[PDB]
Amino acid sequence: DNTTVFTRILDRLLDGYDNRLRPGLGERVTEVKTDIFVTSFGPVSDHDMEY
Amino acid sequence: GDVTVILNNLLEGYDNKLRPDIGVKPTLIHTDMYVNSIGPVNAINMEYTIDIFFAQTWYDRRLKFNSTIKVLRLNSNM
Repeated sequence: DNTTVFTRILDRLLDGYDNRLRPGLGERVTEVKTDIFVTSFGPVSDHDMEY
Repeated sequence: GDVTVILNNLLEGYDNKLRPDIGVKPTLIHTDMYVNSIGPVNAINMEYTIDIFFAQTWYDRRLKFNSTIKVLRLNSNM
């Protein structure tokens, strides 16, 4: 019955969480490590100068 | 930390349907812009596309706090 223990874990995680504050609001600069996987380069519209 | 306490104290007894100074005086709003690109001006529809960064700044005596932090920087969650 891991569903109950995982529910308790999640509810302890979100208990007292403020989604308006970035992690390390006072003493850190957040480091967002991005990445991209281009599954398909769509058609480059020459009329609108878009792609 | 304490910023959560500040944000909670600002929204206790707050009614977001009433403009600041609802029955006192008009609200002065300073508006700025930044025109990125003015798109194609097609004459057929007599229209033209524009892309801007509309910024509005006003005074709200209800969102007034007194703590060590001077400014609160927030995303669209508030």
